[PDB]
Amino acid sequence: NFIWKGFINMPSVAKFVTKAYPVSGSPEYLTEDLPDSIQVGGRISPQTVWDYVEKIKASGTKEICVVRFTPVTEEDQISYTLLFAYFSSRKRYGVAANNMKQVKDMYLIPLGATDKIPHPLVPFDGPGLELHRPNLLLGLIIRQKLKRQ
Repeated sequence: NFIWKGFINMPSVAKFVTKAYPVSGSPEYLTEDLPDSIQVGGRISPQTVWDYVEKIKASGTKEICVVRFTPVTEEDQISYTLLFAYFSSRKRYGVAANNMKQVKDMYLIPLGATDKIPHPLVPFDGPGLELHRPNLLLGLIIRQKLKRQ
């Protein structure tokens, strides 16, 4: 069902358990590669991210993988909403800090219930997102293109 269950930690703002579900791209090997806790260690301008995503689609060198995070408990929902409010108000995305197995970069993106899906994730190669949804924290995972053992 879900790809990965663990923490999303931003020091001195919020941290909570969450489960990740596929949205677009290949979710293969994410279960083993992702750590038990994802440290989010700064903000970034969204257009700096979408330009990097544009050049990453021209070069067939890395694959985009979008996932959807949901809180597991209602006390995790209190912090989930806090982290969504931090990035949505400042109009920014989050960046992961861990040195992970294959993730070249990972970006946490706030997506409001009624906001239009950003243009660079345009058609979803996966389950996608329903029309009626709550405020969501989206995971933009960037991984090197290869086939493994």
